[PDB]
Amino acid sequence: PKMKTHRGSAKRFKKTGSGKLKRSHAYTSHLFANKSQKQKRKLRKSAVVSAGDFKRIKQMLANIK
Amino acid sequence: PRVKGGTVTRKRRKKVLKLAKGYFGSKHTLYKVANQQVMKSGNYAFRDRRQKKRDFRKLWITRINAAARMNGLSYSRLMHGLKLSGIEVNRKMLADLAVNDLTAFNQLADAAKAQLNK
Amino acid sequence: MKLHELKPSEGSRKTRNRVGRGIGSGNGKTAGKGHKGQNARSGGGVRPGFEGGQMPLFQRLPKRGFTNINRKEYAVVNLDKLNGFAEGTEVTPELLLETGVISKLNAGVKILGNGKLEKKLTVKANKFSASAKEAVEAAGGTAEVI
Amino acid sequence: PKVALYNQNGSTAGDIELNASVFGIEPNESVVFDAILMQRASLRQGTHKVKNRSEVRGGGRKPWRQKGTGRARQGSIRSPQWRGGGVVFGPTPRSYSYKLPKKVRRLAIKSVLSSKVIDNNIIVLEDLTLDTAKTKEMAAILKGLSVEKKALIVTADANEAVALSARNIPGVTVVEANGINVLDVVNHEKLLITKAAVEKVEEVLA
RNA sequence: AACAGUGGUAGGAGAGCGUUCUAAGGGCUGUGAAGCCAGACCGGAAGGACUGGUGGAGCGCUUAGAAGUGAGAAUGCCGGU
RNA sequence: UAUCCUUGGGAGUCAGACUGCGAGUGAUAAGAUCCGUAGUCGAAAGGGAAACAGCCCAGACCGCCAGCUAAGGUCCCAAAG
RNA sequence: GACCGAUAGUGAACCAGUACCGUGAGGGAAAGGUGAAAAGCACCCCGGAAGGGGAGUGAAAGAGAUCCUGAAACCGUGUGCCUACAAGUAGUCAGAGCCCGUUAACGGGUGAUGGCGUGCCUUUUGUAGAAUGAACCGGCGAGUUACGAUCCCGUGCAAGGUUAAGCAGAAGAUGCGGAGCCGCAGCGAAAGCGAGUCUGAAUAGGGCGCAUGAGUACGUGGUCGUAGACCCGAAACCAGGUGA
RNA sequence: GGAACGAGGUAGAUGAAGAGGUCUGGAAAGGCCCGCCAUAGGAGGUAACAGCCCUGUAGUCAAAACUUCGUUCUCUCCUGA
Ligand SMILES: [K+]
Ligand SMILES: [K+]
Ligand SMILES: [K+]
Ligand SMILES: [K+]
Ligand SMILES: [K+]
Ligand SMILES: [K+]
Ligand SMILES: [Mg+2]
Ligand SMILES: [Mg+2]
Ligand SMILES: [Mg+2]
Ligand SMILES: [Mg+2]
Ligand SMILES: [Mg+2]
Ligand SMILES: [Mg+2]
Ligand SMILES: [Mg+2]
Ligand SMILES: [Mg+2]
Ligand SMILES: [Mg+2]
Ligand SMILES: [Mg+2]
Ligand SMILES: [Mg+2]
Ligand SMILES: [Mg+2]
Ligand SMILES: [Mg+2]
Ligand SMILES: [Mg+2]
Ligand SMILES: [Mg+2]
Ligand SMILES: [Mg+2]
Ligand SMILES: [Mg+2]
Ligand SMILES: [Mg+2]
Ligand SMILES: [Mg+2]
Repeated sequence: PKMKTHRGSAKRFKKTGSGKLKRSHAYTSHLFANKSQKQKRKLRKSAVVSAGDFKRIKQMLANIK
Repeated sequence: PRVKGGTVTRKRRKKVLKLAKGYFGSKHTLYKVANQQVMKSGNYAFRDRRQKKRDFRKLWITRINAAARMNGLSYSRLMHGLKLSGIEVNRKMLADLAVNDLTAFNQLADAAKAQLNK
Repeated sequence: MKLHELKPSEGSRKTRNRVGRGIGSGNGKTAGKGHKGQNARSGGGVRPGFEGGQMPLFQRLPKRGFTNINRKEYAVVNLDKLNGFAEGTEVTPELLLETGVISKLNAGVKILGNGKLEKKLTVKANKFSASAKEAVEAAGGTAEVI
Repeated sequence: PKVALYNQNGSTAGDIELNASVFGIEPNESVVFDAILMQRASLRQGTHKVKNRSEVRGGGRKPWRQKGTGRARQGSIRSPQWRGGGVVFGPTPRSYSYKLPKKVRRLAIKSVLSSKVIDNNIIVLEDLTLDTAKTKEMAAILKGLSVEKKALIVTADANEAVALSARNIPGVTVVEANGINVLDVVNHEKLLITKAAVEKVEEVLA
């Protein structure tokens, strides 16, 4: 059978041009009183998946273009 | 296609049993204990090929010492004497002289003795 | 070539590794799986992306965005591709699809402005970039939207 | 390349130019090897099976209680370590066929034909027409052409008279221009193609 | 050729031996095949020959291909003792 | 002197042990326990410590009935005062 | 038929769902081969017979009914060397004596005596281990296959690469089949814009991209996913039946 | 519901070519030297491995009776802009 995409991951990551994965930051849901504006500005931006994690989960997104 | 066990297993085990000829009881008859003993014999044969070179040197030194003390020298001083005289005859050949041509050995011993008394 | 003198190209084929066929192979006994624990068991190992109970990466991160049903994708053609044609030709999506310049039409053809175009063409496409429209007109051509 | 154009008798009627795009290319040995393996694999029937421990008759109940008896623990008399038991893995029905890219297919057949020309094993006939199906007639024709080992005869269209005359001779195969293939050409030492058949083969490949 | 190096568990990498089957070439065999039994032969190893005895009809070799392809251990299964 | 870095393929490992040195816990006990640091073992055969994974000396590709040394020794066992 | 060849292949090559086991449902074996032809050993001898020894048949009886071949364990007979003062993981290295004569080799067999030396495996920091496994011999017995993903290697073509089902055809090769799939363009949640794009008030900065380019089809190999998924092993759970 | 016809199924028929010579051998189908048939060089058997020894095979034929399908005819039924 075809390998099945991990649907939870498909909702969280996006492939970049060179095949990196784009992600959102954690700690961006609530409790913003407890975070400085500097943190909030930075957590608002996207990030890339780390090398360590990328190899663990690369196969979960194989079907995604 | 199915691969039957065939004749390969028996051939391999027979070779080991042939190497175990002359072993005691089951050790020349039963593959497992024969196989163990042949393997063990391998380690022993390696070890002893290196031990052989020590046993014969040990034997030569013992013989030279006996012959040396017939000329009033210990082995220690005889060998020192030969080194000072530049004699490169080794202990295998010195022992051979001591046993087969004692007069020749005494000549070398006298050479050593000259150097020691110098 | 002879059926009795066949040779594969060098390095085109390799022999498979057969584990658990004796010490000397180097994959004897444990067959490459080390000693004990979950990873050495038959059908062992944890599911992809499992982290031993630490919250998986994907679950730590928030979902983003939505999918637009009415999303249009255009078969893009840069100006360098149009340069392959001959002068005076009216480059339509039908011409592009037949000659294999584009593989699939999707929602239409969009001309983009990467590269140079040194030919007068009558480019008929669904969409043009500002750069592409300028460049097609600059070389004496016509950039008609259809 | 030029080759002698014969007639059934065996006399040379001058020469003929084969199209260099088909019979003149440098044989690509690597693709020929792949073509040969692919074709032989496609011939495999692959009807072979064994019974695993689920398929072997019986074996439901536990042979004896897990503890106390002093025997090794067992779950079924059809476990693969039991005599009579299931096989672990082993043959299962499958197909061996796979497909090379079209261009590799064409390159393979062109390589093999051009190799025939390099070895002077390509015999071109003005035509090959037998009056009646008669193996004696065909055997005489082959001897006339000095055909000793195997030979592949390639006619333009279905030639019933030739097919029947050559059917029974060992190592002599008859084929239509459509039916020519890498394994057949490589297998048979000589290639007897008719002039009409050469153009049909060229038409497709060229 | 010179120089240097060459202990090894888990494990990674490379090069090989051997078994069954297929294809293609080339052979062996009732003047004795395979198997079996000896031997003091050969190769760096897996292994391969040669000779003789038994056996009484099948079997190697070269290149390539495909695997039910290699056992000393599982209180393994079965048989024999 | 000949490593080092980047990328990618495949791993195994998460029970460690002792010895010396610097500390904690303990009683300035433990072949105890927990760290730092170096070594050996693990995964290291050979020589010495009678025997003796972890101590001393020293790293086994293979042959030699050759030589020089290390720790440790040289009256006999047992080579050498 | 690059399926098995009598522990294999159906449980069952054979009077097998039989024998046997169970109250019953049910479970469930072992066991093939004389010879080309019975020409299946007339007759004689020992014996109650069995079983032998001759003689005949036959190419062969060392093919005589569990009758092709006949391995190992195991059990014996004969004897070339050794053995009754010796402490043995049974060998190995040294070594007389005695006895042989080979694939002719700085040969073979035996071994008074000397030196060294606590099996194999598994599991362990560490096992000769008084930790585990194996009475012995033989056979059988464990990373495989399908479909996907990814990387390396090989080949074809290359800004392109490739067909799937299906139709013709030897259950084939091949021809046709361009639907579809991947790549050449990315950025953004998206509208959308596009070698840029998103964020932002911003020709600012920054992110991801481009300039700094190679993909694709197929094959081999490594690994991974889904399948029993390297093999063996629970106590249990559930469903339908069989038993007072 | 019924006919006529065609092609099949359920038994079969016919069917080419060497005891060729010679060599071992218990026995040739094997070896050697020669032929011949082939729309037949599928296969099994026959005293060792047979296209030409047997049953067969290719090819061409064959059905009293039963049965399957097909095509015509009979038969049946029928207004739509
Ligand atoms: K462990
Ligand atoms: K013989
Ligand atoms: K360990
Ligand atoms: K048998
Ligand atoms: K066993
Ligand atoms: K009842
Ligand atoms: Mg076996
Ligand atoms: Mg290893
Ligand atoms: Mg284990
Ligand atoms: Mg938790
Ligand atoms: Mg079951
Ligand atoms: Mg196996
Ligand atoms: Mg401790
Ligand atoms: Mg140890
Ligand atoms: Mg070393
Ligand atoms: Mg010295
Ligand atoms: Mg002394
Ligand atoms: Mg059976
Ligand atoms: Mg026979
Ligand atoms: Mg312990
Ligand atoms: Mg245990
Ligand atoms: Mg036990
Ligand atoms: Mg007849
Ligand atoms: Mg006949
Ligand atoms: Mg015979």
